[PDB]
Amino acid sequence: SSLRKSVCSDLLTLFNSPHSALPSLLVSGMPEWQVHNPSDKHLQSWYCRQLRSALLFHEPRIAALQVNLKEAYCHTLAISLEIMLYHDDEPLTFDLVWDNGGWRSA
Amino acid sequence: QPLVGKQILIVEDEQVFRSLLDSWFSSLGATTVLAADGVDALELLGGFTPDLMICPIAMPRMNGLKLLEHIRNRGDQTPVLVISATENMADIAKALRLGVEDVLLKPVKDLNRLREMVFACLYPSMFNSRVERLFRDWDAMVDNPAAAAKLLQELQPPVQQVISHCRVNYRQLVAADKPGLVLDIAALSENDLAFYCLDVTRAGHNGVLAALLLRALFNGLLQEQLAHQNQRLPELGALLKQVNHLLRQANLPGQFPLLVGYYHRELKNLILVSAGLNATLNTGEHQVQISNGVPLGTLGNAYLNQLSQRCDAWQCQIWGTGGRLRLMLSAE
Repeated sequence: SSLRKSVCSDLLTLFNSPHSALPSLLVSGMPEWQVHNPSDKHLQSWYCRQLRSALLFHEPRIAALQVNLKEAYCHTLAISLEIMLYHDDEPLTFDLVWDNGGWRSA
Repeated sequence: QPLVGKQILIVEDEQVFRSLLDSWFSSLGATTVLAADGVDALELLGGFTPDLMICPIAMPRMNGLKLLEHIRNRGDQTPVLVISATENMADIAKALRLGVEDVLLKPVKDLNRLREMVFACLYPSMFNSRVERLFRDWDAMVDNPAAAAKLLQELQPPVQQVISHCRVNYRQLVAADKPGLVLDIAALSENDLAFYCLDVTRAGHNGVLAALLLRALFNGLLQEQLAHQNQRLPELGALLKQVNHLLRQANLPGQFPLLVGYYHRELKNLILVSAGLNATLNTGEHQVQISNGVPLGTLGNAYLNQLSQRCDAWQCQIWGTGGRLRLMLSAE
């Protein structure tokens, strides 16, 4: 649908455009921290909590959002967004991976 | 008002944000103490131990992490919520090591919308503050629909009571579910009151959870609104808009048919708004049938324009798919 396509493109822009509204802490900080520091369950749960809040803050079309860190990508930070949009009966899952600079739609 | 008897230390160098935080916590019933910076905060902690301190990281004279490490190194278990514009992950890691409720992140503009984030962050601890048993804290409620439901039933108002010089009576007229149509009525002062009716069957488990959260925060949301106007002129549609953002931020998706009402016993004004519920109001003047089939949780912006009707005594049938109740009010 035209709706599911525009939300996805604009999410991608939030994670990659260098002058995103999303806090820099969440776009680049956390990935660059995980390369130099041992992983911590409290930091990872923190990251998902605030990333979820920031996306809800900056994408009014999302009605529900769950943010999880994907396990199998141990070599780099990988994020799974489970979105529900207003006025669309069907969940949208968007998977993002950090590598070579920014984020990529898997 | 779930924070009555509790002390909040608000540490904030920016006057606009400090006044916002002051209003939010005062409206929930807390005693708020204000500090301009980290040294002022530390000096004030010399006299009392709050149930919560809120502070940023960057601020004059002493930063938030040095203040946190200072009170932790001294032995205090004081709950600390951090709200920061930092860009340094080392700050985050240091705060979480030291022990915080959370580190929330700020936006550039629009500090108003942090309210839902803050309340949704803190609401577990508010529910648990009345659990004073880890089979009965908030998480056990989230993970046990049966326990959640029966606690909600246990909290329904009595069928007959006196609120703000008004006799208020209600009665469930159908039994569609375990809890079905739920109700809460509260004084706002000695002369006015407010109430809401929520159908908890449209979102299932999230509906019960929404009802427990709304019972704790509904009064405070109205108090915050009345506090910023000279004449007590409630705007119930602004309440619906805020409740919708609150449930969204609290991760409670679904459909929430919700009717809100307000009544002033001297002015004789009854104000109603309905998102997703039907109502039939009978007074001496007219019979008034209100309907709206669009519940909360289905629109980004849940604002609606309210109805108002002067009257001395009234009765109101409210129904949705979840059931039907009759609410009655007359002068005491």
